[PDB]
Order: sequence, then C-alpha cells, then structure tokens
Amino acid sequence: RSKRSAQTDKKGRENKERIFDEVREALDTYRYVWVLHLDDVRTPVLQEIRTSWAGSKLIMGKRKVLQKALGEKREEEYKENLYQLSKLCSGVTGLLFTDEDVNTVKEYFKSYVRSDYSRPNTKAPLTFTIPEGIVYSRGGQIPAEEDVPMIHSLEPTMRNKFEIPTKIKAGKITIDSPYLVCTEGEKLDVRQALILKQFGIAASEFKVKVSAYYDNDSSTVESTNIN
Amino acid sequence: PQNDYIERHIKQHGKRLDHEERKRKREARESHKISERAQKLTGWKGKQFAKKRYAEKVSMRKKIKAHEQSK
Amino acid sequence: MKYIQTEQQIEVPEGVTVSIKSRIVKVVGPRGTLTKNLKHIDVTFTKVNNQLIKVAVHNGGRKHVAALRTVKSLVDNMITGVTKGYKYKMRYVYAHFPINVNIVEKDGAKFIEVRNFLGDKKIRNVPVRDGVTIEFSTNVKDEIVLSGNSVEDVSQNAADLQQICRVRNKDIRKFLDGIYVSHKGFITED
Amino acid sequence: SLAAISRAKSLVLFQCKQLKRAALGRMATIVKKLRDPLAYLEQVRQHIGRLPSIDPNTRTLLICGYPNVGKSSFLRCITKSDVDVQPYAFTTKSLYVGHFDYKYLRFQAIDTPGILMNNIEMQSIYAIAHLRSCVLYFMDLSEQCGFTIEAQVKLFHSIKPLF
RNA sequence: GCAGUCGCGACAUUGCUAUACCGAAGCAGAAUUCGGUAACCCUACUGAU
RNA sequence: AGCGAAACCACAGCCAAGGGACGGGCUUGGCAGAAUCAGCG
RNA sequence: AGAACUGGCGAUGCGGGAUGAACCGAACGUAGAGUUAAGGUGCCGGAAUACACGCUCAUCAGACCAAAAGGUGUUAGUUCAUCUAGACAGCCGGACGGUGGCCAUGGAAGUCGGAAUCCGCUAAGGAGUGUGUAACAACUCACCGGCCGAAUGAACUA
Repeated sequence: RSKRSAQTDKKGRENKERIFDEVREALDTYRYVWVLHLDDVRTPVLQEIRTSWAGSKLIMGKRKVLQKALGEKREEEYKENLYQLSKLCSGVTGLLFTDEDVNTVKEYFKSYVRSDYSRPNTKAPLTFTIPEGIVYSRGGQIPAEEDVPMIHSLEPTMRNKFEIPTKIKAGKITIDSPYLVCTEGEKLDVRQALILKQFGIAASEFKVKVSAYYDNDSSTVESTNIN
Repeated sequence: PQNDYIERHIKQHGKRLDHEERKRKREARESHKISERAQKLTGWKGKQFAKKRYAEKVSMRKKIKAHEQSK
Repeated sequence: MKYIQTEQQIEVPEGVTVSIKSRIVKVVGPRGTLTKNLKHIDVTFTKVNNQLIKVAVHNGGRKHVAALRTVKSLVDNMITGVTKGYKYKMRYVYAHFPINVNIVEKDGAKFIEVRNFLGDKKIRNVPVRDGVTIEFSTNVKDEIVLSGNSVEDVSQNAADLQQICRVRNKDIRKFLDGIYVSHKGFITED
Repeated sequence: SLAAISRAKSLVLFQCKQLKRAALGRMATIVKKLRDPLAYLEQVRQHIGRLPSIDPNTRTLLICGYPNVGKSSFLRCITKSDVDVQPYAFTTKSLYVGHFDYKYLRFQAIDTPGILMNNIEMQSIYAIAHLRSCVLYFMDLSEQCGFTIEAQVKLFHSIKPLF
C-alpha cells in the first residue's frame, strides 16, 4: 500500500525492432548518408525539409536503436567503417539516405534556414521589451493598431510562470514599466523562450547542420561542419 | 447583479492572486484527506462513506473498461 | 522492508562550514549562522572530505528511512539560506478600501501592522520573528518583501501575514482584498 | 416539472419493520425518479433569481438596433449601471437595465443585445412588444456596425408594424 | 415488496405500487441552506455538637 | 419535676461492576473517622 | 419445535477460570516426604520482567455476531509485463498538413452538441483528456525526441 496512483497506445520495443529492420534493409540501397542533430525543429519545418527532396529517405528513432542498426562497433558494422557514424553521432537521431550529389546536399543543408523562437542558451537577437502600458499579443514590438491586446485568461501564467509584474486593469493585462526580458546578446533562459512562444514571435533563425557524412560504396565516414 | 455579475467580476479582475495555487494544493491534499476520512467518521457516517467509495470504485472500473474496449 | 543500512549524501560548498554535535547541526557562512536541532530524527552523520556529509540510518524501517530522507533536504535548505538567503515578495491588492501596510516597532518586536483592510476598524498585525527582515518593494506599489536565512521562519511569517488578513466570510471571488505571495526565491539569486 | 413536484408531494415486530422500510424506500424511489425535474429546477433557479428588475409600470426607455456599435456607452453614461461595450459580434445575451432620475422622476433604460431567429433577439422583441416604453433605434453612417445601411433600413421597415 | 436487465451473483439498473466557530451553494449586501466541533423506612439530604 | 408502655425483632446498614437466571453477608474496585441533636425531603 | 443415544447435574467434594450449576483436569479415610493434571510464572499471586524467530500505535487496540468491502496504514507472497537496443519518475523539446471535414447555426474550428471517427507523413501525434477565450488564441496528456540513473508499474493472495 501507499504506492503512487486517452486512446493512444505505446509503440515500444516492437516499433524499435521494426525501425531497426527498416534501417538495415534500406541503408544499402543509397549512396550518401547524413547524420543531423535536429534538436528543436517545428513540424512544418521538418515537413519542408522532407519535401525538399522526396527522393531522400528520412530515418529517425531511438539513438541506441539507430546505433545498433548501423552497427555499434566494427564487430556489428553493417558496412565497413560504418560504426564510425554511430560512434560520432551523439545528439538527436536525425538521419538521411540520398543519391544526390554530396556537394549539392551539403550546400542545400547549409543554405536552409527558417524563422523560429530563440531557444534557451541562445543569444538575444534584440532587447525585447514589453511596453509600460497594456501588453499585446506580439509583446508590444509592433504598433497597437497592428497588435491585439492580450486577454486576461492567461494573466496568471504571465504573473507566476514567467515571473513578470503583470496585473489586471479592467480585464486587460498591463505592466507598470517597460519590462525588458533580455538585453542585446543576452543568454536566454527557459522563461524567455516560453514568453516568446506565448507571443508567437519567431525571435531568431535556425538552420539544420549535418553532424557527419558517410559514403556507402567507398564505406567511409567524414566530417562536414556546415554551421 | 445584471444577470452576469459573478462572471463579469472574474473577467474584469480575475480570481485571487493565488486561487489556482490554493485549489491545486487542496486537490493534492485530497489524496490524504480521503484516507483520513475513511479512517475517521465512525458509525452510520462511516458505513455510508464506505458504500459511496465502493460504488465510486465500481463505476470507475466500469468506465475504464468501457473506455479500453472502445478502442 | 527493514533495510540494513540507508544513507543520503549532502554537498557542503566551500563558502560555508558545518559543525555536528550529537544531534545539533550548526551551519556558518557569509550571510549568518543557523543552529538547527534534529534531536527527534535519530540519524547518524559522517564526514567524507569536509565537503561531503552522509546522513544514515541502520536497521531502520520505512518510516525511519522516510524521516532520514528529509535530513538531506533540511540541511540543503539551511545551506541555501546561509549562502544565498531566502526572500518572499507579497503583493497586497484591494477593491475599494486601500490596504495600508505599516512597520512599527511597538513593544520592540518589529510589529507589522495592516490597517484599513476591508474597512475594518480592528488593526491586524503579526510580530516579526527573529532573524527575518522586512521592507517595502521599490517601484512595486503595494508589495512587501521579506528576507532572511531561515526558510522556516520566513515562510511562517509570510503565511501568518496572509492568514491574519483573511476576509470575514464574504464572497471569495468578489472581495479580493488581502495579501498573497507574489514571488519566492533567493536574495542573491543566480 | 411543476406537475411532477406536485405529484411527488401529493403521492405521500418484523412486519412493522418491513412496513417502515417499504414507506422509506417508496419515498426514496419517488425522490430518485424526481432527480430529472429536480436537476431542471436547480438549473433554472440558479439563473432566474438575479433576473433583470424590469418594472413595466415605470418609465421605461429602450435602446434597440443592430449589434452593439458602441451605443452601450450611451446607456452607461445615462445610467450608472455598467454594461459591456466590447465591439465584438454580440455583446450581451440578455436584457440589461439601469435606473436613473430626471426632473425628480424615476426612469429605467433597457438595452437590446441586437436585432437582425434567435432567442437573444426574441427576448428583446417580446420585451419591446409587451412592455410600455419609449424606443430609440440605432444606426451607423460610418464604417462601424458592419451591416449595410440598406439592410438596417430594411430591418427597420420590417419591424415597423409592431414597433 | 415482486419481477428483469448484470452454477452460485457485489454497487448501480427498468417496469407497478438554541447559540458560537469552520468549507461550500451563482456566497454582489442582508438573509438562507448543506457537512463537522454537540448543546417509627436502609443509602439519604443538609445545618451542627 | 416525677410515673411510664405497646407494635416489631434470623442478623446489620456506603456504593460501582460481573453474577451468563437472585444479589444484603460471592467476586473485583473506590473508600470507610468514634459518638451524637435537629428541618423533613 | 419433534424422535433418538451417549457423558455432568441429580445424589458431588477438590484445583484454575475476577465470579457463573452446563467450561478442562480430577472423583474424597487421618498424616509426612516427593512428582504432576488443568491453569499459570510483573505485582495483588506461590512461579523466568526465560531464550528464539516477526507482526501493532489502536484517539477507551489486545489479553472475549450484521461486515461483504475501503484506508496515500504497515508487512510478506502469486500472474503479467518493460530493462544497460536504457525499469518508474524528474527536467527540456516536437506534439503535424488536408482541416476551419459535414450538420443543427450570427459561433462549437478539438473541447454547448450528432453522426463519423476519414486519409497523408512519420518519431508521434486522438476531427483531440482537460484548462479557457464570444469562435479563433495560448497551455496541455498520451504519443514520441534529448540529460539522470536499474529495477519498476499494474492485477490478485495474505
């Protein structure tokens, strides 16, 4: 006794094994392989990346499962020196198989960029400041004519979760000072990212970068630091 | 009272500055309060509480089974 | 299940020092000192390298292990209070009657006085406990900030301040007059 | 529901205990079957009590027209009774009344949520028809109120016979 | 009470036949309601040596 | 101030509990302060 | 309530049961020594505050039948599962396009309601479990992706 106390089921080891088998039976039918640690990417951005080349096979799943599928070490390598890819991959398990030119693929990956919310630990693009009056959906960064005042329903979340001196005046969220969330180049915390997500402002830009590349028939790994 | 005063006051000024926190704390405490009430409240009140708890447990089990079968 | 031995680790930063009596634990640091007593907990302390301490119970039951587990949190609270300190900011708001909060040292025990709340003639006040200091927040209208090194004392004072000004059986939603904890954290928050 | 309430009110050693249990259980079963009328009664009571204090015999002035163009401010100014003035599609869903004094004579101003059926508009129409009052129809020359001036004129002409 | 729906069949189920102090209810105020702390005889009687 | 009965009397008068039917002398407890007058409650 | 057989009472002392004719032992000359039955070994009360394995804080426990069931009380077992291809939990991130599916309709776009519960992508997303806004908005659990560390969660027996 005294132990601790929906219609979607769990995938589990069955789906892990299915993904592993799919990777094993599909890797050999391509020319180049790329590993990317897409830590934080919106679903529309991921869909755009996928549709950029419908002929490229996207692969993802558990890091350990993908490492086992590719061969954790030389003893289990699916291809010669392919275990180097698993050894050198440490972030998110983004993976891609392609037949397009390596130079073209890496150039496209480097060029790709999309607006997004500044994630924690990133420098502040600008000195975001909520004005000293009625707050708006866009945080007051645009004129009130083009902005809509924030509704009081989420006022407690601003007051407590985001720790700002918001208050209710005639049902409108307001602050008594030009509340700056961060200064230029300041390191953002989780609170700033949450505030930016609430305001729906794409503070910064994100571009997917390849962590490592692999050539199949040559069976060789390589580094491509396209930041 | 213009037919909506109760909701108008909430929508124009909101609840207490910590009403949500107090409600959450009370909900968390309800877990131990249920056991406290079960142990205490002897007599006809205790019998009624036990019967109500058994009925609620049976209803919850039936609802969970129906939800699982609806898949 | 009557564990043979259970232990919990506590990390003491170099900025503070600890002295363990039989069951009296004293913590010293830049912001002051604390002299906590755990006579009723019945746990054993053990040094490692003057920076790690172990609080252990041998042959204890489930209740004894649960009580022991609280020793680590209690020591961590003391260390945090000694190093950074604990602070609570409470904003008091009113509908019609301006709630006036004043600090007067009547009888010498740093009495906090609240007046005009809900229009009541009776004055509601709480004697500030030792070690905790109080002030009015600058540029934050109608906010009282309490600071200290004893988390227990600071939180108890904050709770008493909110409880002494409870609305007299009026509608909860309508009569918003009172005092609430707007924020809680550390004095020298990192 | 009222008829069910009236029916419930009007219906009411070992052998003695069994008879007592029979009576108690019969009352309990009647009450339980009365749950639906009781549930309806509670819901209607939770709204009927604070209904607007309209007095037909008093001096009533009605504000009517298409959805709120901002005329709620006029009522909020003539009488201290605060009323929502938000300009969204439909501000109110019930009659809003406010008392005031003029020349030492009491007057009450009642606002209409909006006339374009729907129960919200039907309530205002019935109030206007069945209550003696002096009425003020609101229209807009500027971009406000959304609806066309031609539509407003057509609605006014259609409502004219009974208004 | 009888009957029925759920090899014995657990709760649901359908047919007929005083004051004072607390939390709440849509508690605007007042007032009201719900649940708790629950309000010629023995021994004699009493004064007294 | 003197003379001076009758009725009655196995034996006396602090209570709680159990005695699975009766407790007044059975049992377990609290306690019992000599003797003595008065108003009846 | 009725047939019927065995043992005490009757006509019956003694030991223990606070005390009880029907409970266990034991059935009787007057005495001494020794050993026991039942019942006890903290005091009244003669005998170990004996040893050994565990359970319980009972708020008038425990020493004496209505109750099946509940308790985030405590302490042991059986069946399923997931586990160094990462046990539960904690923190952060994605949590989709068609779509604002159709309808009751000033509005139900996932959340006042009905029929359906459609297909594409996947790593996974319910025409959405709720908070909530007039509808949108925003958070969200369950489903998945990153840090921490290994047994955990569920259903039953007792």
